[PDB]
Amino acid sequence: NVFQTRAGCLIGAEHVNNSYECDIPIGAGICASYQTSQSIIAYTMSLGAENSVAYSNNSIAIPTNFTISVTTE
Amino acid sequence: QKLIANQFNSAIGKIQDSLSSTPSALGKLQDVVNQNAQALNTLVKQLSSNFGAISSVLNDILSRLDPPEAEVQIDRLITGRLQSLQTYVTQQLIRAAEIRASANLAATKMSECVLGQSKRVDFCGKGYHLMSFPQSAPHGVVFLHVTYVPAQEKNFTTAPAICHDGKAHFPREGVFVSNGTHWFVTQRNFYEPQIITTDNTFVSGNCDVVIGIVNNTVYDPLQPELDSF
Amino acid sequence: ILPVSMTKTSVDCTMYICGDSTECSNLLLQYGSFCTQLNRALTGIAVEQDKNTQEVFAQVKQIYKTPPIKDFGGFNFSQILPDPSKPSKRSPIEDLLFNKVTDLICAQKFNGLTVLPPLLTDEMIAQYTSALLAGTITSGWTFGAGPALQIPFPMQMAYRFNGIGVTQNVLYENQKLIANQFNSAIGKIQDSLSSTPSALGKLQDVVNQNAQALNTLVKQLSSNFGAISSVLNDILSRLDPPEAEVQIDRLITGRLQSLQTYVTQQLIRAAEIRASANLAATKMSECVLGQSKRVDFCGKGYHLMSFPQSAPHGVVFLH
Ligand SMILES: *[C@@H]1O[C@H](CO)[C@@H](O)[C@H](O)[C@H]1NC(C)=O
Ligand SMILES: *[C@@H]1O[C@H](CO)[C@@H](O)[C@H](O)[C@H]1NC(C)=O
Ligand SMILES: *[C@@H]1O[C@H](CO)[C@@H](O)[C@H](O)[C@H]1NC(C)=O
Ligand SMILES: *[C@@H]1O[C@H](CO)[C@@H](O)[C@H](O)[C@H]1NC(C)=O
Ligand SMILES: *[C@@H]1O[C@H](CO)[C@@H](O)[C@H](O)[C@H]1NC(C)=O
Repeated sequence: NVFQTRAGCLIGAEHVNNSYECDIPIGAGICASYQTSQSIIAYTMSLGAENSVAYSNNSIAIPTNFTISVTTE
Repeated sequence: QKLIANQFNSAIGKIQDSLSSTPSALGKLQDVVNQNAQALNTLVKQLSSNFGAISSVLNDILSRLDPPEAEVQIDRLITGRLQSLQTYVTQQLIRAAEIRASANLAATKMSECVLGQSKRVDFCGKGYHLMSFPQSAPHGVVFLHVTYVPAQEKNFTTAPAICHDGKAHFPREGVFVSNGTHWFVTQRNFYEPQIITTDNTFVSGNCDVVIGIVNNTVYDPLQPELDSF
Repeated sequence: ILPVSMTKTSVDCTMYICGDSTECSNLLLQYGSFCTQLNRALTGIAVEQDKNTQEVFAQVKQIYKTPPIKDFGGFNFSQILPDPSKPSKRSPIEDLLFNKVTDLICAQKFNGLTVLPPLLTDEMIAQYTSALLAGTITSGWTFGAGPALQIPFPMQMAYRFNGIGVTQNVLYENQKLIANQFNSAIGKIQDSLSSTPSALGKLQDVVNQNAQALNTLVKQLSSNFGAISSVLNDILSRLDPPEAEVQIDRLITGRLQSLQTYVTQQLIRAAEIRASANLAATKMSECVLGQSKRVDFCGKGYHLMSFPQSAPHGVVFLH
């Protein structure tokens, strides 16, 4: 399977029309992954979950609980 | 406090599991060590290259060529070996500058994240920074950034101020919120509703200059003492 | 204005030093692991610049959107929010920054000089910028430290006034004046970038230095370095293999070291851009995702709040 990326010709990876988090970075917004009989797919990067914050001129969101998260660096 | 301690202990245990389940969690350290060995490996492997001379081994050139006739071949290896060593030193200087920048960042994080509590957002981990705990790691440091992440939000109808007696009341600290019918004042970062008093709010002039104000009662704390009298 | 990314160039000795010259090729492999090292050095830079962009802009895993009706108590973000009309979903300021930064890269590309495209193409870099903008207006300083909690933008600004020691009543009385000052200041930024082009010099210099180093790396193949000629098929067509061996070698060591210097300059340049990208990432974390008390960090004055803007190979903060 032949796909034409702006980074070059990609052979062996089918070009799906979906969008996922970048698994293997190809370039020019295209990232490849191993997903569904499973194959290697080449998609456009999904920058994140599409969500609009319910903004309003008289609406505020205030947390009621919390999480003490210990990240590592 | 009990919930916070339980969340803290669970988060620390998850850090142990995350580092255990994910060995690559330390790629930033392993890469540095790998880079060093690779440069050292490259520096050793150059001595197996003759750089245009007859052979890489010097005893070989000196045991089968004449001293003034092996002169040029000796020099070719000297140029190539010293240029290869010049490259390695320059790479090490590049990489030492990178590590020095990372070490300065680590020293800064230790000064601010550990020895204090930094308001610098996303500096000491993602969230509102509480504290940090350093950990010695091979040729590096691992910070456990204990952060306060708000979790369960709730939409409230808010208001910039409260016009009680023809004069605007603004929250002394926090915001004004309403559960739909009653108005409360609460902290910005945690829903703790409080009755709007003159102690939770200050006053600034009349109440027709701020846009978005809503008429509501500001409960004067000492008025019930008037009723007692 | 802060440089963030750099042109992801990638050399190939066995075509740069000499193409269609097998005798040079095995002479190269006699030199050893110089060139597997150089491709390693430059792919290390190329991954680094992909990671520079990924850490300045991808501070959010959620792509936020402003409400379709854009009222914010009087603040006009139309000059920084992306245009739904233009094909490129960039703000007029972003468009202005792009038109103020200037095929020539293909020229060096012809000479064994690949220019890998950045992983985050400029339209998705703009999406991060739009996401950071939409989060900063709708949520404020909160979406960068957990969930995106909506808040009236004037209420958020009123808080940011409270952050600098100015009680929020000052805003609510002067909200119309603040909004007018805000919109006027944004408009002046548009004019300032339009009128003064050198404004983006910090970005243009980076691009210029990239091309200059690439330009120099191409002008070196036109130098014989002390050999009979600079062209290799010339030396191979008018000298013997055991005789051209020395002249071929002279061009190899000369071209190889010129490659060494360019890689060293790129490593210096990548380190400088790494420092600027870390500074840009820090400013995005503190100036944008929060409100920093660090004096003169997020602009001259008491920092209220900031706006990122994607620019070619960099980011522009409106403080
Ligand atoms: C309130 O918040 C919820 C969850 O984010 C959202 O789905 C809902 O539409 C919001 N409603 C209003 C009126 O803001
Ligand atoms: C609002 O909250 C108060 C408790 O502080 C409660 O008594 C009242 O019934 C609530 N009204 C609503 C549902 O808005
Ligand atoms: C916000 O806008 C609505 C109209 O959409 C208006 O009815 C309401 O009173 C306003 N509240 C404010 C100013 O917060
Ligand atoms: C509050 O009272 C005023 C009169 O003092 C009235 O004009 C207004 O509509 C009322 N509503 C508000 C501002 O909450
Ligand atoms: C901002 O002002 C421009 C005119 O300069 C206008 O076209 C646009 O609709 C305004 N947008 C907002 C959000 O007020």
